Amino acid sequence: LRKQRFMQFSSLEHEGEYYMTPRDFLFSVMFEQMTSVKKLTKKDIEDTLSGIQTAGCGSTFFRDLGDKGLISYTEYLFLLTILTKPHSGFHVAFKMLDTDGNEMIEKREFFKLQKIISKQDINTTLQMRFFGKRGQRKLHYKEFRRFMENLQTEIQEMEFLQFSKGLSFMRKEDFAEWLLFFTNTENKDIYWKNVREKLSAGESISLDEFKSFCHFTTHLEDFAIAMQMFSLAHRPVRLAEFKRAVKVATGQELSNNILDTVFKIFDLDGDECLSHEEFLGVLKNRMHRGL
Amino acid sequence: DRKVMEYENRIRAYSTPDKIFRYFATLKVFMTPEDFVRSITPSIFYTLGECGLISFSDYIFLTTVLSTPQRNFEIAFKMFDLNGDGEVDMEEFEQVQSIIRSSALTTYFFGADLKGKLTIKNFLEFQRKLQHDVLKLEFERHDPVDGRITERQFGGMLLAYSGVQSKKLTAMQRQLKKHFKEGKGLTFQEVENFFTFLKNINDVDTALSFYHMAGASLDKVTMQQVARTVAKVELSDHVCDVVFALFDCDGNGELSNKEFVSIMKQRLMR
Repeated sequence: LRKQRFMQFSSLEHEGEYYMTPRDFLFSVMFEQMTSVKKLTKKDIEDTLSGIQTAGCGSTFFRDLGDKGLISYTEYLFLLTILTKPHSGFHVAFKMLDTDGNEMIEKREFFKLQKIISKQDINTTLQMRFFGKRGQRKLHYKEFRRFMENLQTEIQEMEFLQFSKGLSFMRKEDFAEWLLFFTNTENKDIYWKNVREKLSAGESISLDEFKSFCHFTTHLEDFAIAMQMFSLAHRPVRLAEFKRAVKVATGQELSNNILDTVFKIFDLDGDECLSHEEFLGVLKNRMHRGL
Repeated sequence: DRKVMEYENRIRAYSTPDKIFRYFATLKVFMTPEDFVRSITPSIFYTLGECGLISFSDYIFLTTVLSTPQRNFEIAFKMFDLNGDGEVDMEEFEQVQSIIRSSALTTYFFGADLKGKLTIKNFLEFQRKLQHDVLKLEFERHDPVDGRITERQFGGMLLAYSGVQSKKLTAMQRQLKKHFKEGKGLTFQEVENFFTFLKNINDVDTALSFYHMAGASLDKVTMQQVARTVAKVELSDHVCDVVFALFDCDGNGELSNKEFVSIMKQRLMR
């Protein structure tokens, strides 16, 4: 039923085929529900997606485009899978998209994705980004990896500026309210009791802290190993071992205020221990996209 | 005596592992190296010695050895190593093991004179030898026809690995012999590649979810490409034919997530 969200945030179309803006893509990432679909013929397509090299290929690429972009439903699901993918599966997905074995993804790979779309039953933005105007340009692994990390990082930045409310910093209330976004309302309100009572001022929460935290939340199942080890061993996880587990998982240290605030959040009982069960359950509810 | 045979399955599949431990442990609390096989089934025994499974945590540890993909395994080696020198002696594992529970294999695999100098490769060999011996024992319980188990035997092995009491798939299992009136057999290498593939489904789940949130129609060439990609294993078409004949419940030709992959992933979770 992921077609129905594409039905929701469509705003332009062509020959019965709904499209989106990059902005509608970003709203499908974040916003629940809001527009008017307008029609486009071929001259409109050229005037919109002309000049893709004008956009900078850094970490602001859809903000470099704004509305200048039309996204097929195949590209829509493709970018959603990029947003859901952990770091480890990069070269694996690249070689699965390397059917011809030529260390490359080609335009026939996207046409085979459209073959999948057809079995489930027009020049777009990423076609120009990775293959030029007609597909004559090629696509290697390094551009692919940089594109995936830039996309995820720009999503991190846009959520950061949403919940930080335009500042370069965050408070702990903003971090908790973002972190408890896809939680059920009763546990949310018990957590809000924990916010009102057990959370304090602390200090401002920076950008790289949130970036490392989002990098943590894309590696939850590999983090769950020592969790189930000391779960079936029934060792309630303290903060010092949690530091070691996070460092082994991500490869990067979180700051102590992150760990302190997380420990103030997920300790319902205040018993200096970890209820890892509800932690991991509502966390897997929380890091599921498409919603 | 089926009433004990079926009764052991629920406890060995769902109960806490100390209830699984004391039900199969006789020395007192200790198991033998051969009580462990009865605990895991409804030569490396000579290497295990007698000092084994003191506080049912060598059970947990070798269970983890049986249930860990390779990128989950190297990071387990990371979380063993305290100082991060790339070696784990028996002393660091003793320090971890006291935290776990809060030595005849430590004398075997780490060092003889309390001298543990352990690379990543030996730790990999440990898992490979142990899991390959367990897989060989499971291959030889069903008495292969000159190294070729039958179709219902391999389907029973898959259902024993899945751990879900599906009466539908149980009905399909005894139909497998009736669908394929001829069966050439399933060799040990066909088993050895395919359970290697089944070990890594949560890594395979990356491209499978890529496929899946678009469509749920799994064909054989995609599975063989991801098998040869991730696990670097080869799946013969007889194996995927058996899998399609066993698990395609609606019979639409190609598998969805909740037919096969979601259930196998849920087994990998618990």
